[PDB]
Amino acid sequence: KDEDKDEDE
Amino acid sequence: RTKVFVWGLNDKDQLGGLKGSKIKVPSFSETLSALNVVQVAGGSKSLFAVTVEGKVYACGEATNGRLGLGISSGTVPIPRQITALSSYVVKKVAVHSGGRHATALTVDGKVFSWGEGDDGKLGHFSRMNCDKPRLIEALKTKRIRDIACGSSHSAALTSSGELYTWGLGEYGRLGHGDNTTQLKPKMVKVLLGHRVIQVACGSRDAQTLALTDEGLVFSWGDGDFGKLGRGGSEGCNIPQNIERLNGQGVCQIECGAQFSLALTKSGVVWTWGKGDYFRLGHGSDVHVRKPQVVEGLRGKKIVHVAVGALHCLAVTDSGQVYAWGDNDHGQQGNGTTTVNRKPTLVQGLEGQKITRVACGSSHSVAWTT
Repeated sequence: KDEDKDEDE
Repeated sequence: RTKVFVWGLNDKDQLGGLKGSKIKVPSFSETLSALNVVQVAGGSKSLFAVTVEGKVYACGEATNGRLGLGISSGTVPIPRQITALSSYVVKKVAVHSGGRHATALTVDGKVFSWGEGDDGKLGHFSRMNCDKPRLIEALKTKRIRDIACGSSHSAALTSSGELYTWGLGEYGRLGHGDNTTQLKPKMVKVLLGHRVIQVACGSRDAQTLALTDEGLVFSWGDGDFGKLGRGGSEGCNIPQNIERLNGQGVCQIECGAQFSLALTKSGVVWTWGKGDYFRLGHGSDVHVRKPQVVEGLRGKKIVHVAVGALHCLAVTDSGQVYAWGDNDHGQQGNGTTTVNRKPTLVQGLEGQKITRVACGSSHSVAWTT
């Protein structure tokens, strides 16, 4: 959805 | 001795040597506190620290060379010194919270760049990546006072008051009256006659803010979510005054991810822009298209602010740190992952008289002096 959002590993 | 605290996302060890991936409570960085820092700066899953000696240390994700350590793949889990800059006293390092390039300004006015070179954001008449820093030659005859970096464009302003922008031109973030990508730093002719004293740059479809020594705030670039602050959502490629902030005595400006923040000399914080995920601190996730005072801090004299991608951190005159916004990675520092819809006092920093905060994409820094 929101592109400016980091993701975790 | 400057105690440094970190919290937020740590999947690429961008916090600098802590175990776990969602540090949900501020945590004492043995590695950074030891550096004795004057500035910390947060980029996309990256941390940078400028020491009292003038040295620069980086850590976190190394992709696209964003750290300047000569490598351009992997992670650097312990802060390591950017060797290319050891002969120069670095004053400030500029990096956007979701950026993959940075710039560093030295005390003698020199400016270096490194990282992702797309759209010519590094300033070298080219779109090459720089795995190590490199002196921006086109600014050598200009005493530079401050620097800023978005995700796709970069800025620098001189001691005489002139603002330079370069990088991705699209949506008019450079402020030159077209949308032409500039590979060299170019003077914003519209703002001549004003003594520009700060500038901030956004990411993705970016906005850009500027501040003159008369307290006038200019904005331009892409205008989605009314982050230009002048209502509605129409972009422009010529600086326009944000009339609301006039006479308000704004002294710091910043650009998060699709939103804008200004802090006044009287300690008021104004935010506007994209509302989603409560990044504005107004209790709701609606967009705010003209600058609004953060009511959740009325009567608390904020003396420093920092914006990440989806969170902000404010510091009171009495060393307290508030936060608001997104918390998928603990960056709020309230011990949970629950969102802070309004400014919430940060846990576990009591007795630490915090003076400066800085943010990255999903991480937060508080430190002292």
